[PDB]
Amino acid sequence: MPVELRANWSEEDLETVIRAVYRQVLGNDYVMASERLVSAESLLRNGKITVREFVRAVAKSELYKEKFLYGNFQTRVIELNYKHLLGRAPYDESEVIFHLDLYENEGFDADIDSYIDSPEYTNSFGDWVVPYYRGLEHHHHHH
Repeated sequence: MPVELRANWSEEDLETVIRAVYRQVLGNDYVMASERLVSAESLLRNGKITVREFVRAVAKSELYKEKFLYGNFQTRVIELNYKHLLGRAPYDESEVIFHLDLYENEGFDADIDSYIDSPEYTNSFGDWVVPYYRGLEHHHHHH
C-alpha cells in the first residue's frame, strides 16, 4: 500500500507519512538517532513543503557518513538511494556511473538532490507520494 500525503489528511495519516520517511533506528524510543528536523516537520505538518523536499531533509539530516559509504560500496550506496528515494532499482550501469561522476563532482549531498528535482520520476512515480517498492516486472515487448 503506497503512502501518500493527500490534501485532505488526518494527523494519523501524516504521522504514518513522517514515520515512513524518518530513519527509525535500532533504538526504539530515543526520539530517533539525534535526527531532528524541527523545521521540516512543522513545515510539512502545515502542508507548505512537499514530500520531495522533506525527503531531502531526512536523507541528509544527520551525518550521512554512517555505514553505507566507507563501510560499503559506492555502487551499492547509489542503488540504496535509488530504491529508497525513487522506489526502484537502476536499469543499466549508466545510472550508477552517472551518480558516481556526480559523487565525484559535488558529492553525496548533490546525489540526494538529484532524486528530488527529477521531473519524470516526480510526476509519474509520486509527487506527494512516499517512495515504495515499485517492482518493475520484466515484460516481453507487449506480446
